[PDB]
This record gives sequence, structure tokens and C-alpha cells, in this order.
Amino acid sequence: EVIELNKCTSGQSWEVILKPPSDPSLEEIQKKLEAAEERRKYQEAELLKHLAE
Amino acid sequence: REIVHIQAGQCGNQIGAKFWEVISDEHGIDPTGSYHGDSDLQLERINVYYNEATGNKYVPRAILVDLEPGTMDSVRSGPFGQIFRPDNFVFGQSGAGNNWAKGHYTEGAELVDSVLDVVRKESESCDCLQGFQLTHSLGGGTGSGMGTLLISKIREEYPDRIMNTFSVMPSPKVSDTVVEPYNATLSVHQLVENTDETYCIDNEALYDICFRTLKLTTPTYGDLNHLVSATMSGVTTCLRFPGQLNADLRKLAVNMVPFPRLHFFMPGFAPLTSRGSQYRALTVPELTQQMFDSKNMMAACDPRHGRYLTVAAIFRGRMSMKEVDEQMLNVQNKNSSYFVEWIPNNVKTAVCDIPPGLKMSATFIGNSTAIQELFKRISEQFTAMFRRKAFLHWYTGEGMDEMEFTEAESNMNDLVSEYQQYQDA
Amino acid sequence: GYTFVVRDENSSVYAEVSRLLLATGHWKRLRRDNPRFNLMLGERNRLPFGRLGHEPGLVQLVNYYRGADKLCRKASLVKLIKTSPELAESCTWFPESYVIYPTDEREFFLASYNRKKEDGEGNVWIAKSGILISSEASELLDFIDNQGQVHVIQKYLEHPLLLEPGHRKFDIRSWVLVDHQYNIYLYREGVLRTASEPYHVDNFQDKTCHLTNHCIQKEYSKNYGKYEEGNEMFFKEFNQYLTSALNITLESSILLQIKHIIRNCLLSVEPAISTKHLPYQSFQLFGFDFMVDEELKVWLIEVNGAPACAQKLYAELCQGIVDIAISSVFPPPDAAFIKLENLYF
Amino acid sequence: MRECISIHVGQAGVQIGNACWELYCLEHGIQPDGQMPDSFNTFFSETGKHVPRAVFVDLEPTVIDEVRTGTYRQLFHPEQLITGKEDAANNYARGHYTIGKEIIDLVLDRIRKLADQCTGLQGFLVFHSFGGGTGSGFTSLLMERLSVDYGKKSKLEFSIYPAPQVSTAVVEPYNSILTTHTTLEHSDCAFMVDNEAIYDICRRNLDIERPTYTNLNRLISQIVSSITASLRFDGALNVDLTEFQTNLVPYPRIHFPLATYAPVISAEKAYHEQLSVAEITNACFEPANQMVKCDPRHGKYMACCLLYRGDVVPKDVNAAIATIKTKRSIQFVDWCPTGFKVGINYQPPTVVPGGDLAKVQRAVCMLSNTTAIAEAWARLDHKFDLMYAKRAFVHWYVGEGMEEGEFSEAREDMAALEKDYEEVGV
Ligand SMILES: Nc1nc2c(ncn2[C@@H]2O[C@H](COP(=O)(O)OP(=O)(O)OP(=O)(O)O)[C@@H](O)[C@H]2O)c(=O)[nH]1
Ligand SMILES: Nc1ncnc2c1ncn2[C@@H]1O[C@H](COP(=O)(O)OP(=O)(O)CP(=O)(O)O)[C@@H](O)[C@H]1O
Ligand SMILES: Nc1nc2c(ncn2[C@@H]2O[C@H](COP(=O)(O)OP(=O)(O)O)[C@@H](O)[C@H]2O)c(=O)[nH]1
Ligand SMILES: [Mg+2]
Ligand SMILES: [Mg+2]
Ligand SMILES: [Mg+2]
Repeated sequence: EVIELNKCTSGQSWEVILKPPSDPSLEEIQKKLEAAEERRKYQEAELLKHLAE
Repeated sequence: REIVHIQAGQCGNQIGAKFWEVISDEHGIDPTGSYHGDSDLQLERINVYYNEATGNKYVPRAILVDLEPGTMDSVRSGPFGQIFRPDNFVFGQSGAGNNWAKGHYTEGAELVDSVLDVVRKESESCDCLQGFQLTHSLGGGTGSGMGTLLISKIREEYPDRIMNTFSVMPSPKVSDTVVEPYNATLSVHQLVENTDETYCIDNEALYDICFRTLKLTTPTYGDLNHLVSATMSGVTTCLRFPGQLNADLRKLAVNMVPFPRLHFFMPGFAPLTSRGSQYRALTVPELTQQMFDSKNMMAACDPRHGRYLTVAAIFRGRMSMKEVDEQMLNVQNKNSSYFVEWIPNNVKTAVCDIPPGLKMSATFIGNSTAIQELFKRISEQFTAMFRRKAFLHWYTGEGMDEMEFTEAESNMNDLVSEYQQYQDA
Repeated sequence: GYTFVVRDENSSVYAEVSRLLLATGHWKRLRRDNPRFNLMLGERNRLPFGRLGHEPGLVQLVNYYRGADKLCRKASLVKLIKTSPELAESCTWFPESYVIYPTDEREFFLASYNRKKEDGEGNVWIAKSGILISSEASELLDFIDNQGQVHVIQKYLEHPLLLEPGHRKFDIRSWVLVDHQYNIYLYREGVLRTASEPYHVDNFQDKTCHLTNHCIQKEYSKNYGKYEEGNEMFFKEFNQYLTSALNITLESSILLQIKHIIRNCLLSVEPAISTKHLPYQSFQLFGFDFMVDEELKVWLIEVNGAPACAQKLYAELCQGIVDIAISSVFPPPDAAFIKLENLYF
Repeated sequence: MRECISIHVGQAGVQIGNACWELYCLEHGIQPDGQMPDSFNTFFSETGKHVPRAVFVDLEPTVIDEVRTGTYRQLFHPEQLITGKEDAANNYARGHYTIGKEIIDLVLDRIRKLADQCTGLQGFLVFHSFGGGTGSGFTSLLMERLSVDYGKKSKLEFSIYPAPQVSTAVVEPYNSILTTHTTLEHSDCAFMVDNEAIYDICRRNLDIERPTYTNLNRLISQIVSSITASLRFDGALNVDLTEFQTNLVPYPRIHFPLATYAPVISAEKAYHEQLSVAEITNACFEPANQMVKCDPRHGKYMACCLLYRGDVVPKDVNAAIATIKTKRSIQFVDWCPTGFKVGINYQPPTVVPGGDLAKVQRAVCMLSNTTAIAEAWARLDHKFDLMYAKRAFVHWYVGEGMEEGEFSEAREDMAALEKDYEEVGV
């Protein structure tokens, strides 16, 4: 039952121990976003092409 | 979030006119377009279906289409006939003679561009258009042929919008012509490709309900349209009133359509009213059992012959939400085999305080694999005639080729085999 | 009416339970991967308890109690007996055991072995993960180091109750069914896994007289099935031997201690495994293994989470599981299990 | 100083955000107009009026419009409330890609305006749902961009875990896995709030027949308030966002603490004779009081932090901890000290007047990093597996530019996460 008190103002805190143990870049995001945008644009183009037929 | 409504042909304009009379009443709009309602919870989402005109008038964002003036002249004279924008009446003089080819290729092609001019005008005046909803039958010529032609042209001009339809399926019990299976098969082929969601309103089911359930021996189109307008009111409640579930056409499609081609819904309603019926107010347990019963389905399919992929239930009126949840959970626990286990929580429930009319009602929308029974019935009838090339001259005479019929038949047979595949999964 | 899944085809007990459920027109068996079930006859290891009872409106029950391994594993049972407040000071029916790794209670075992050696007391110990019986600490510890995984050095009984004729060792297996409301039920019929070789002190390597394991007797005992079919004596034959040869009933000399041990064991782990505060319900069939010494004292040896039944008792035991544990939660439209209770109510 | 910016994304984030700020205002004696007749300056800025350092974002206006016209309309600056026209339709792909790309830059600018008013920004608190298209999709895009624009700042999450009782979409499991995968590297600590756990607590403890979002959000706000109290009052434990990471996050991926709050008592009850410490401390180990449905009895602890509020003295806390250990299933991993970090805020709990919660003299929120929370991932992953096996609804995501590859990549990451909890938890 070890206790370790830390700071005291509008209340208080402490620790009680019972027993011891034993980045994608901005460009990197934009490419993926635009890669999906083109896939969207392409699918829409395929649809409009099929409707044009 | 605006919806552009289009109604085409005799059926499309008759059910469409009723839908507008029904919701106009619900939203406190009188035949002159003026609001005189006892709640504002009627005007909160009024813009979804109505435009706001000069003297605080609400005008339906509806486009009335037909190749014959008859039905549209009947509308213009009916109770709410003056509510519609006069410019939005677009009609020809030579009808379609219940011929899909005439509506899609010849007579309809001559009138289609002028309809699209009205569609475009209504769309340009939308802050954010969600999509379109078309009412029509698949057995006639204008609604069936020209309606699917309109869908195709609209999709080309608005590929990123939702295309929703209320499609009346034909039946020998309530038939106008022997070529209905031809028209229906040709239209279903168009629907499978160019709609996001289609509410399958079966005339066979509407007839059997009027005859067997309501005991209306000798039912009229007016009797069938009573059920239709009531169902149409129920299925669109989530779009017309403030809500959280399926509040727009896209979220509805995302929740209801797991596979792109499988977007044909089986509506249901309770209680089944008869024009001028008697006294009681159906308890929540009674509403739930009925709306899930084969006898309350607007498509002549036995849900016990297939499985539900997704379901959307809507309760209207003042009732216990705890009781609704208990009853909804009970129907699934008592019939868990009829709901696909591979789509968790596939039954969603919504409640609206404003009832239709009635004190309390329940509307069902089910994407069931049993819907293949409807497509099988049509496919059987279509094949019986096509096998012997019966009545094809009326179609080939308009420019069509037999190959087009073989493709429509094949695409519908594929649709049936796809619904069966997911029933055996 | 109700639906069930079978996720353990190797379980002989629940294979019969499955057949009994299907024999009535109330139960339908779904594919093992279907989550829309009422009863789950789950797998022995890595059962998905987290996914249970989350399907709304559906009442789910599983044939296992999550956390029962803290009683059914050899090392965790030793840990439970020595550390539980309910057992640490009161347990007089568990042989002196120490967990051995190749925590490690190795130091404490050597202290106890040296105390018994100097005082001239019995010093035979048994090591189990592969079982070695010896009176030499050096021999016992070296055996553990050779094999991997944790062994447990238990005190070897040395003076067991021997069955006459034959003068042979035996162990008792009792079947205990704990239902959804934690009601402990002892199945009326037990089994004596007897040895078919005369028991002798010392030697130890004669595994046919020292180990009463059914597989050990079937494959190595030349007299297998000599006294009773499959080396399995029932409680009627055992009660008759007891009342005759020793002038005492089985339900007084041995069964009272058995009932006491079962209730103490299951209630020590009760707060850690209770499904009252969980979205699903649990039930489990346990296999309690006992050993009786010459002074008629019952000793708990092991607890089995997934036990195997005796051929003739399968029909009655599996029907009892269907009635007490399954039919209590899922009832159908319209005295073989003793409910173990405290002296006070 | 050390400021904290809150970002509320989608309906759940916004509506929960409204409840938290309503509570913070009551706790700090701030009126709806910002007037207040310092530690609280980490969440509020001052004029000549106390304005929340918060940003509300949604791809549709109707929910944020309620804030713009509600009781707390004066509280926020118009630029802090950002809305689009078209929502993500419960589709992660629409929120992250199609519609997200259109509004992201505007959001980052409005956030930059808040960051520019900070002398020493600590980091962000992001509130969002796992199930919504904006909550899942837009949030992960936002987190990705924030990691770029603010590199070393901390980012905490309050994630609303899906529950069928209140679920609005069948594809919520998909959105949950997709957002968790994308956000995992960019979140330092995430507090999951299972709506099912909150739902049941409202029914069981507050006797509410059918809980509404208002009921759920007020209970959620209390737990969120307990967690952020240390940042808004001088408090000695969890004084900064970095402290949450260090006291509760042993491994970067295992950053999901389980929150347990007590007592939750009905405002009308009256039989209440005030619960003591040890009564409330014991409740922290009752599954019925957890924010996520799981069994901590069968999960190993990596951290345990007790946050008391109100009339609490250390003596009682220590005595309570001492007894609890001898009567509970508190098992720690063999690589961690079996100890409890305790914090006491003498400020008693505040309740909303005319609310469902009763006002108490003392309360406690326990934040514990237990492997039992992995049950929540298992449930979600199983639902994802059921649908994905048949590719159900996948076309809606592919239609927005996504690929089936992202679905299996996100699922593989979740499989690794479930395995990480397994490795730690034995
Ligand atoms: N607790 C709680 N959950 C909410 C609330 N609002 C929505 N949810 C949950 O959030 C999920 C739906 O996500 P939302 O946040 O509503 O959706 P969104 O972020 O607006 O996304 P889109 O509508 O798809 O653009 C469901 O699981 C709802 O139960 C709320 O106020 N409180
Ligand atoms: N302390 C002890 N005293 C006397 N005999 C013992 C004993 N421990 C074990 N035995 C004997 O050894 C046999 C096997 O014991 P053990 O506990 O290992 O079996 P079990 O059924 O749990 C599985 P396994 O096949 O792994 O041994 C017992 O049936 C008994 O005959
Ligand atoms: N429910 C309903 N079905 C109708 C109505 N009028 C026609 N039908 C059905 O619609 C089909 C005929 O199409 P119709 O709309 O009359 O012709 P169109 O002018 O070519 O579109 C047949 O299957 C009829 O049974 C109506 O008012 N209500
Ligand atoms: Mg028509
Ligand atoms: Mg027609
Ligand atoms: Mg939204």
C-alpha cells in the first residue's frame, strides 16, 4: 500500500501502488483524394457514355 | 432538399393526383395553395415537395405528363386541380395506345424535349435537388414507355441524383390490354438499370386486398388508388416531416439497397381501410402483426417464400415508443429465419407524431427476395406470348427489333436469379 | 421455435444434446457462423463471449461459463485454492501443490520437501503438465525442466482407498451442471475410473497401478475390464462394496465431502464468472475428479470444463442438461440431479 | 497558457457538444450570453464575455441551425459554426472524399483562427460518431489534415460507438471500421461511448422507458465533464492533454480507455440518502455503469485512474481501494504496476436544472485501459465480416471513388488491433 502525493489546489492527486510488475504529407493525402476523384469522374463518364450509346 | 415529382400517363396521373391531394391535406394546404394548418412541424419540410410562390402560396414541384389530354383534363377539374403550376402540364394529342414502343420511341420522343424543359426549370430553382420521383404504371404506353424514356434522359442530365419511382405492375385481374406483360418487361429492364429505388405497387395485390380482405366484390380503380395514395403517404412521411431515419432519398437508398440491381421494394400498410369505413384505433401489437402479414403487402408476393434483405417500418400517430420497439423486436425474433443473418440490424423503425384520416397507422417498406415472385409472374406471361411472337407487330411496326425483347426478358430473368441467389445465402 | 448453433463437433456430450433438441419440434439447428441463435453450444477455446447477447430482443444462452478456466486449469486451480479468501484457510481437501516453471513456487516446494524429509514424513510427490511419481525432489524437478510449459507438483496421496478384490486404486468422477441462475446440480450417477492392477507402494513406474487414467488402463493394463466393463465401476456397485466391506454408505462416507467440495469450489469463483450483469446467460457441465484415501477422506484432484460422460449415462445426463439448463431459459409448450445448497436457506 | 480547442463533427458530435458546453457553462457559472458574474480559460476565451474555443462542423445545416437559433446562440461566434448543404448520406466515402474535399479547407481556416488566439495550444478534442458519414468520413480526413498542420499537438477523441437501439444506418459497421483504421495513427487517446451502454443506463438507472438523444447526451456530457474537469479546474491529475496519453496509453495503438461513471441516480428517486466513497468506488467495477459494454473481470488492466468530484477525502479513497482489491477481479498485465492513479476535484458535480439526473454530493469517473474493450471491436468486426462477405452495400462506397482494397486494408488493421489486445491481455 505505497502512496505518492503530487500537487494540491482545488482538490489533490496522488498514486497508490499495490504491487510492482514482473506521417503522410499534405501531398500524400491530396494524391489519394484526387485518385478517388478521378475514379468517380471515370465511372460517371462510363455511365454517360453508355447512355449516349 | 427538394424532390422533383413527375407523373406520366393515365395511371401515373391518377395515383399522382391522389398523392398530392393526400399530402396537401396533411400539410394544411388547400386547393388554392394557401396554408391553413394547425401545426408548423406541416411547414418545416414543405420545401421538399412544394415551391414557395408570390402571395405565400405553396405550389407542388410536380410535372404532369401524358400523350393524351383526357386524364390531365380530369385532374385540372378535380378538387386539387388548381394547385398545380399550369405551365407544368405537358401533353400531346395522339395518345400511346397502350404501346411501350409508341411511348418510348415514336409518340413519346416527340414530346420528351418539352417535358425536359420543365424538369430543367424546376431543377434550376432548387437550392439542393435530391432527385426525382416518378409515378406511373408499367402496363400502359405513356407511363411505361415514355416514363422510362424520361428516366433515361433525366439520368443523362442528372447522373449524380437519385431516381425514385412508384411503379404500378400490371395484372390480368385488373387489365386494360393483353400486351401488358410486354410493356411491363420492357419497363422493368429500364428500371433495373436507371433507378435507384422503385416501389413495386402490384395491381394484383391491390385487387386481392380489395376483394379478399375488404370484401369489395367488384373493386374499381378508385378502390385500388385508395390503397396506393395511403401507401405513398406512408412511405414518404420520413421525407416530408422532421425525422432521423431515411430522411432523404439517398440515405433511404443506402439503407435499403445492398446490391445495385436489387432496388424493388414491397410496400405494406395497416390498417387496410376501405373508402368510407367504420370506431376502433388498432393497438401497436395489432399494427405490427398486420403490416408484416402477406395480406397487407402491396406486391403479390409471399414474404414467407423469401428473405428480407432490409426493412423500413414507419408508425404514425400518438403511441408508446417502448411498445413499438417491443413489437418490432418480437416480429423479428418470432420469424428470424425470414431476415438475412448476414445484414445485422436490417430492420429500422421510425415514428411520426402526425397521423394520416386515421388515429394511428403503420407503413412497411421491404426489400424482400420474395419480390422475384412478381417478376416471375410477369416473365411467365411475357414468355407465353413472346414464344409465339404474338402481338409483336404492334411493336416491330414502331421500329423495335425482336432482339430488344430477348434482352429485356433475359435481364428480368437475371434479376430473378439474383434475388434467388441471395435467398439461398 | 428456438434456434441453436453447434461450434464443437468433437464434444460427445453436446452432440447427443444437439440430437435431443432436434428430436422435439421446437429446436432448429443453424449454421455455426449464424449469429441469430438462442442457444450456443460453443467451442472449447477462444469462445466469442463478447458478441453474445447483443442481438436485440433475442435471448442468448451459452454452454460455458466465461472464466471457468480459473478453476478448470491445473495451475489456476492451485492458484485459486491457495489465494481465494473462501479457500486459503479452510481448504483441507486439496493436496499440497506448488506451481513449477521450467511467480514460480519452486523455492517453497523445496522448503516443504526438506521439512518432510528431516521429520521422517511421507515425501512422495506427483508432477503433471507427462506424469512423474517420485520421492526425490532432484528427479522431479529435472523432469519438469526437460518438458516445456508449467507443471504442478502435488503431494502424492500414498495411502489410497483400495478396492477389494484386486487391491486396486481408483478415482471418482462426478458430473456437475451449473445453470443460468448459478444453481449447482450434482448428477446422481458418478463413475469410478478404476485400475485393473494391484496397487503397490514404491516402484511408481508401474503406471497401470499408480495411474487410474482410462487410456492408461486400456492400452497398458493386461487385466483391462477384468472386474468391471471398461474399468468403470458405478455408484450402485460401489455403495454395495462400501456398505458390505466397510459397513458405511457412499452417501455419508464420501458423497457429503464431494458435495461440500463442489459447492465451495464453484462459489469461490461465482463473483468472477456470474452472468447476472451480462447481456447473455451461461451454463456449464463440469467434471470433478476426486481421490479417496484409506481414512475415507475425499481429495479434489482436478476440475474439467469440457468433460466426457460414461456410455450408459450419456442419455440421462444429456437429457438432464436439456431439461435443467436449456428448458429453464427456453421452455417448451407443455430426481436425477441433486441441487447442492448451504445448510441454511 | 495551455488552451484546448474542441471540434464537434456531424450530428452526434454537434449534439453532444451542445450538451457539454451547456454543462461547462453551469459548472463555471457562465450565462448563455457569455457573461460570468484562470483554469477555465483553457476552454473559454474572454472579450469585455466567455466564448468557447470550439468549432461545430456538419455537412448539413439543420442540426447546427438549432445551435444558431437556440438558448446558447449568443455563446458562440458565427464563424465557429460551419455547415454544408448536402450530407454524407451515412456514407464514409462521401464524408471523406466527395463532400469532405469541398469543405475541408474552410474548416481548417476556421480552426486556424482559434489556434491563432492561443498563447500555448495543448491540442484538440474531437467529438464524432463512428456511424455517420460525416462523423466517420469527414473526421478521419480532418484528423489526417490536423496531423499535418499541427504536427506535435495532441488529439483526443470522443467517439460514439453504434447501437441498434438508436442506429440510423445498416452500414454503420462499415463506417466504424473505415474511420477507426484511417484515424488510428492520428489520435493520441480515444474515449469510446457505446450508445447501447448509455441507453441501458438511462433505462435502468433513470427509469426512462425510451431514451431520446437529449437523455443520452446529458448523461454523456457528465462523463465527458469528469474527464475534462482536470483541464478546466486547477486539478492535479491529467492537467494537460499529454498526461492522458502518458497515464493511460502504453502503446500508441492501444489508446482506448474504458470510462465508468457513478453514481447515476434518478432526479425523482427520493429514497437516496447520499452514497459514500467505496459505495461509488465499488460501482466503478460494476459492468452496469461502464460507457462501453464489456466484461472487465475477464480483461487485464494496463492503467486505472480514479477521478473524484465533490465531497471526497483521501482517507476514504485509500480505504475504498484497499477493500475493493480483496473483493474484485482486478487483474493487471504482468508488465505493469498494479496501482491506481487518484485525482480529486473538490468542485461537486453539477446537473442541468430540470434534468433526469439527481444532484449528488460526490461522484467518480474511472478511466481504465483494459483489454476488455476489445470486445467492442470484436462485435463491430463481426458485423463488418457478415456484410462484407457478400459485398453488401459496398457499391455505395465504390461509387464515390473508394476501392474494395480500402475495405480489406481497414479490416486487416482491425484484425491487427484485436490481436494487439490479445497479446497484451495474456
Ligand atoms: N449519443 C448520441 N448518438 C447520436 C446522436 N446523433 C446521432 N447519434 C448516433 O450517430 C450515428 C449516426 O451518425 P450521425 O452523427 O448522426 O451522422 P452524421 O455525422 O451527421 O453523418 P451523415 O448524416 O451521414 O452526413 C448513429 O449511431 C446515431 O445513434 C446524439 O445526439 N447522441
Ligand atoms: N495427488 C495425487 N495422489 C494420488 N494419485 C494422483 C494424484 N494426482 C494424480 N493422481 C493419479 O493420476 C491420475 C491422473 O491425474 P491428473 O490430475 O493428471 O489427470 P486429469 O484427468 O486431470 C488429465 P492428464 O491425462 O493430463 O493426467 C489420477 O486419475 C490419479 O489416479
Ligand atoms: N392502380 C391503378 N392502375 C391503373 C390505373 N389506370 C390504369 N392502371 C393500370 O395501368 C396500366 C395501363 O396504363 P395506363 O396508365 O392506363 O396508360 P398510359 O397512358 O399508356 O400510361 C394497366 O396495367 C392498368 O391496370 C389507375 O388509376 N390506378
Ligand atoms: Mg402511367
Ligand atoms: Mg404506362
Ligand atoms: Mg447528418
